[PDB]
Amino acid sequence: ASIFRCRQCGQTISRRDWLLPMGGDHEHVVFNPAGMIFRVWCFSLAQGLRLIGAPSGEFSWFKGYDWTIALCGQCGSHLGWHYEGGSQPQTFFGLIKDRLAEGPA
Ligand SMILES: [Zn+2]
Repeated sequence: ASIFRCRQCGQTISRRDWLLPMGGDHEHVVFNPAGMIFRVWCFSLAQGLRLIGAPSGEFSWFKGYDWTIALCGQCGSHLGWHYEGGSQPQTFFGLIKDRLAEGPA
């Protein structure tokens, strides 16, 4: 249980070593304006994603950061968001925990 893959197709996405405790915790539970709840895990790094559109500040869950939707680069599953435009760190990924599968490297 050391890397995270896309639950839908198996694309390699991130690693447990890359987990990032933003504000004290790598886990943040959030809702969007449609009332969907997401359990977001913050990672310093990820791969195999495809970032869509240009960054937006609207309704950002992390103060000072602008977000872009992150899809799985292989299957197009919505895996979370890439955050940028902030400070310490300038950028990071917030990935939806239950859309990943964890397993050996
Ligand atoms: Zn996928």
